[PDB]
Amino acid sequence: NTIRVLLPNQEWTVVKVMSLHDSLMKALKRHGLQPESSAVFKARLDWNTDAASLIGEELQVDF
Amino acid sequence: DPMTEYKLVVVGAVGVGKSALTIQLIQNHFVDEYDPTIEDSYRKQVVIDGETCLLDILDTAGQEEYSAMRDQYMRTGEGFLCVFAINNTKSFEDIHQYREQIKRVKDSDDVPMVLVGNKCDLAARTVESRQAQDLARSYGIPYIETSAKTRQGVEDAFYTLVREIRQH
Ligand SMILES: Nc1nc2c(ncn2[C@@H]2O[C@H](COP(=O)(O)OP(=O)(O)NP(=O)(O)O)[C@@H](O)[C@H]2O)c(=O)[nH]1
Ligand SMILES: [Mg+2]
Repeated sequence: NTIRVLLPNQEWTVVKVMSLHDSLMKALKRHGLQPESSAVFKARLDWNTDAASLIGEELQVDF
Repeated sequence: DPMTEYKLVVVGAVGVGKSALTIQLIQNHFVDEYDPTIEDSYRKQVVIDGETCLLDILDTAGQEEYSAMRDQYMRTGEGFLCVFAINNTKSFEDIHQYREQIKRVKDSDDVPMVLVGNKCDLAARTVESRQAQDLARSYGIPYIETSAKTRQGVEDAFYTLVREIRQH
């Protein structure tokens, strides 16, 4: 399906479904972000978490 | 306080360069590969003419399977970059559809828009400039030729759209 996520500076991005770092890898570099310096979220989850788990729920990301 | 916010939307076909144009504008590097964008929103603070401007930009998806919610992306933006590839006749013919969808959702014959002929770094263009000129003349909007790889007219295109919004 699809899951939308927010970015800094009132920016955001939507990606489809695996490793949440591998699912959001290309978009993070596209939007300008290294996945080591940042992590998902108002409750943070692990970077190796399955991406298809939080389908339908929207998360945020900060450094 | 002395800063104005411009919400910009980029629409077009699937393989024209809506992302390459936007990515070249923000990070000053051309993406040779092709990862089709679903929906992306970026922001960049620039100085156009005299004032400092904050630009909210929306990279839509050309695919109609994801462009079902195209009414939402259009219902918020205040300016539109309509992009076709000068080596894609179909993308140029599809500009008519987008302008109607824009002129419908906004209910206006005058909307801040700019016609952009992308991929002008290639040869053997299937769409001549004079054709894209006449279409923009019919809509009452300007036409600018760009190349995301060459960075040719990439700034001119976006800044002219902001001026088209600011001069509304
Ligand atoms: N030579 C050349 N190639 C370009 C140019 N702009 C984009 N391309 C190439 O053509 C393709 C277009 O990719 P992209 O930028 O995602 O276009 P898009 O319209 O945003 N695709 P979508 O909206 O479906 O995500 C890519 O393979 C890209 O490398 C350009 O100005 N010149
Ligand atoms: Mg794209």
